[PDB]
Amino acid sequence: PLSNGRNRRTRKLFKRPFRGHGLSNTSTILHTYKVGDYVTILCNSSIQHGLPYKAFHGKTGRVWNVNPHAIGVMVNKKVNNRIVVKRLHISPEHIKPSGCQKDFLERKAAVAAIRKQNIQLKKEGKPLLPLPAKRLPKQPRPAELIKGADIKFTTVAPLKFEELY
Amino acid sequence: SKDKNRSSHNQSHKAHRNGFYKPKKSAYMSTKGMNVQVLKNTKAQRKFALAKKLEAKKAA
Amino acid sequence: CKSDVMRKIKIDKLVLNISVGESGDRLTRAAKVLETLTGQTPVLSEARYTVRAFSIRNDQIACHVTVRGAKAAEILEKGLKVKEFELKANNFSATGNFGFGIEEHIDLGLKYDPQVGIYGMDFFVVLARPGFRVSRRKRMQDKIGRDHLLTKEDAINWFKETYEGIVLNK
Amino acid sequence: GFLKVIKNRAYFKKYQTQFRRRREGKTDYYARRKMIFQDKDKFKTPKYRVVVRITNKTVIAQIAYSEIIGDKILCAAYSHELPRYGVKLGLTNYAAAYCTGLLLARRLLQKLGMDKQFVGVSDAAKLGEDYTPEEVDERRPFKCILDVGLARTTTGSKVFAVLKGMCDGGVYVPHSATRFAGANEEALRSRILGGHVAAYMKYLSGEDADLYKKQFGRFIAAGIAPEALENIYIEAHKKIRENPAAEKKEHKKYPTSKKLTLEQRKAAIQAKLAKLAQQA
RNA sequence: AGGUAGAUUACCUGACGUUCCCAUCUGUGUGAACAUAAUGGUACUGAUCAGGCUCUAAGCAUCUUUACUUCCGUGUUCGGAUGGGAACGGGUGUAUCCUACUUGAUAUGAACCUACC
RNA sequence: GGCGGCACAUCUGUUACAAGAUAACGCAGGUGUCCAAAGAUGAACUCAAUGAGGACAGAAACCUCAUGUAGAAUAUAAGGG
RNA sequence: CAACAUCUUGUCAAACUAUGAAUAAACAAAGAAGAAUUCUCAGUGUUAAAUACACUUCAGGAAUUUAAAU
Repeated sequence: PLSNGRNRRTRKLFKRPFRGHGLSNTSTILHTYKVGDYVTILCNSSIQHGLPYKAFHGKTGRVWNVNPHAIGVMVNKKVNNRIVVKRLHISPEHIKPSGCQKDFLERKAAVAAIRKQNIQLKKEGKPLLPLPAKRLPKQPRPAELIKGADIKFTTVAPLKFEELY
Repeated sequence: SKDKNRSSHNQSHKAHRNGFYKPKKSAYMSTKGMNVQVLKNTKAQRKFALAKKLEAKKAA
Repeated sequence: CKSDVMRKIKIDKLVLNISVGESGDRLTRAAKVLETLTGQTPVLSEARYTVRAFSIRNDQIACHVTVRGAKAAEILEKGLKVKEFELKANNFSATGNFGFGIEEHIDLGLKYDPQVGIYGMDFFVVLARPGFRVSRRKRMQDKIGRDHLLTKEDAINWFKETYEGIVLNK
Repeated sequence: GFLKVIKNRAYFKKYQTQFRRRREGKTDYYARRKMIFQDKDKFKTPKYRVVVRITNKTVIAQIAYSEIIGDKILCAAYSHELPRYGVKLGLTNYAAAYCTGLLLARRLLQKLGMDKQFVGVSDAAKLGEDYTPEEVDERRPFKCILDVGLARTTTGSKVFAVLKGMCDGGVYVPHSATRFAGANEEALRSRILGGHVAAYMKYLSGEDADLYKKQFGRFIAAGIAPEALENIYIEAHKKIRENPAAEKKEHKKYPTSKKLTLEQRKAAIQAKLAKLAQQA
C-alpha cells in the first residue's frame, strides 16, 4: 500500500544514470524545437523546478507551442475507458528530441530525389525513374544453387552426456 | 463482517467493450495558452486579411 | 643557460602560531606580541570542537600570522638563532617543510611586565620553488610535477647550505 | 606496511570525470549556460558575447555566438596588432585594453557596413564619461554581452576597459559605470590615456635609476618619454577609426613524437622479455 | 606547429617516468596608483631581466581504468501450451525470445570557428 | 463484539509483478512543525577522513603541506539531487 | 601472535547494486481534409538590418505533375 505523494516510487526512476551526474550537455539547451516536432519527455531529477509528473516519463509527444523558456508538449493520457489530451509546458532540460520519424524521413527524402530527377527527365523526354519499392515483411527467400567446390560438411548428432562436476 | 477490499478483475474486459474513445481532431488544434506574441501576429494578419476581403465585397 | 635557476628553493611562507587555552587577557596579549614581532595584525582562531578535558567551541583560542618575503627570512634567522641552528632530522616533513618551537620570546625583556608576560611560540617554514603558482592561481589550476616538488632531503640540503646548520640523529 | 590506498580499481570504476574544459580549469559551465541560453521562441537567432581574455602579453577580444557544433567567431581583435596603429610597448595596459576594445567595435561595424551611422564618441575630452549607444533613426545598435571568464571583476579591472572601448566604438554592451577606472571622468580619463603609467615613469626616475631602468627598460630604449604616452593613445584612437579592416604563406611544422605501431610496441615487450630471460 | 572560444564529456581519468618551445602560452620581475587581503600567496595593476624546471601539449609501458569485438552461452532466465511424468518439492518435452559477470584481442581520442606561425 | 491499535487526513522505502493502477489489524519508519534567515542574489572557498610535520600539547585544543567523487553538509522520517 | 595493508577462496540481501532480459508501455510508417514541385507573394514580430527566421486555412494566388508511401 503506497502513499499518494507526487513523487512516490521514484528511488530507481529518478536516480541519475551511473557516472552521469552533474550538469547536462549544452546541446540540451541549444537544440531548437519547432511547433510540430516530436519530443520525448525525460524527467531530470537534477532540476527539481518544473519537474514533469512521473507518469509522462518516456512518453513521445508533439510540440504545440514554444515559449521563451518552456516548450509546450501535447501527449496522450489514458483514463477510465477513454484517451484525453494533456498539454504541458516543460523546460528543455526535461525533454529530448525524438527519433520516431528517423527512418520515415529517409524514405521521404529518397522519393523526393527521384521525383526531382523525373521532372527533369520528362523535360528531355527520356523515360522517368520508378518510385522506390515499399518495405515488406521478410519474404520467403527464393531457390538458390550452392557450388560444392568450396563446401565442407560437418556431421551433427546428439552429444554424449558429460558431467559438469 | 470483513469484506474484500479491492480487485482489478474484469476491469480491462469492461474498458474494451466500448473501446478507448480517442479524442477528435479538434482536440489537438486548440490554441488557448499559446505564445502571447504569436497570437498577436496571427490576430493582426487575420484582421488585415478580413478587412481586405470585406472591402472587395463592399466594392462589388 | 641551464634551467637550475627555476629550481632554486626559497622560503615562501613562515607561520608563527601561539596556542593558549583561554579567551581574553592572554589572547589579547598573545596577539599583541605577534603584531610587534612581525608588523601585521594576526588572526584569532576559534575552536573546532569543544573539549571539556581542555575546557574549550566558538571561543577564540589561538592566534597566528604568516609573513612572506624578506621579513620571513629575517624572523626565521632570529628563530634559528635561539635554536642555535640545531635541528633534528625528524623536524622536516615528507613534503619538504619543517618547523620548531620557542619557549621564551626574546623581544623586549627590559619592560617585561606581568601584563605582557612570557609567551612561547612555534615556527613553521614552508619552502617552495619558482613555478609553484600553477597550483594556486585561479585559472587553470593544476598539480606541480613530482620531480619539481620538494622532498625531505632536498629541504635538509637547503638548510645545510644557506645557514650551515647541522642535522642530528638523536 | 599500512597503505589503505584509495586509488584502487574499485575507486576508478565509480569515478566520474568532469567536463573537459572544466577539468582543465578554463570554463565556468554554471555561468556559461546562462550567457548561452537564447530564448526558445527566438529560433536560431544568435546571442553574441564579447569573450575578453588577457594573457600575460595580449588582450584577446572576440565576438562569438554558440552552436552545437562549436562556438563561431564573428570578429576578433588583439593587442599585438596595435603596433600597426603606433602603440609599440605596453600592450596590456588599461590604455591598450581600451584600444583593443575600440578596434574590435570599429572592425565589426565595418563588416556589417553599419559604421557610418553608428560612430560613438571620438573626441578625447569625453573619454572619461559614460556613453551607451542609442537608437539611430529606428535601427538598433549591435547588442553584445560581456563574457569575462575566470577573472574577478574588481573596480579597476581591464575587462571593463575593453567594454568602455566597445561602447565608445558604437557597439551596445549593457553595463553600469560602477566598475570602470573611476566609479570622476578625469580619474577614468587619465587611466585610459596611460596617465597611471606616465606617473610611475616620472616617480621612479626621481627615486632610483636602477629600478627605473629595470621596470621600463624597453621604454627607455624606444625613446618613449613619460609625456609622449598621452599623445600616443590619442593618435592610436584617431588611426583606428579610419582603417580597422584587418589585414591579410607556409607554416613551418615541428613534429613531436608520433605513435608506435602495434609491430613496434609488441617488439619492445618481446625484446625486454628476452633481456629478462638472459639477465635472470 | 601554438593560442582563444567551444561541442562530445575518461578512447579525454590516474600513477610512473620522458620530448621540444623558433613564434604562442606558461611559469617570471615589481608594488606606484585602481583594487586586495592577517600576508603583493591569491585576486589587482605595472613590466620584460632571465628559463623550458613545473604547467601545457606530444608520445612510453605484457600499467590500473575507460570504450568497441568475440567468447562466455543458446548455458541463466522467459512469453505460449496437456487427461505430460512426480506423494510432495520442484523440474520435462513442443513452437519461441535470449541476458549478465568473467576471460581474450583491439583502441587510449575524433571533430568545429577565429588569429598567428 | 469488547479491551488493545488507527491500517480514518496524510509522506518515504519495500511487498509490487522493469508503462499506469495496485490488498491485508503486511514490514521498517514519519506529519499536525521549524525558519528575517534556514527566503532572493552576487562573490570567494571546498567537505569527511588519512599520512607527515610544529614549545607546553598528550589519542582529542591550534598551525602547515600532501592525498582526498563527496565516504561531509544540506532543520526534520526515508528515498532522490 | 595480534592488528593494519595487499592477493586469493566459500556463501548471501524485499527495504544493495554496475550490468540487465522475456513479456510490456508510448511513437512513426504521409488527413486544414491524398502528394510534390515551380512562379509570385502579403500582415505582424524576432533581428544590428534583413530577402533569414516564427505564426498567419504549410496567410494567400497561378501553373505542372500526381492516388505512391509495411
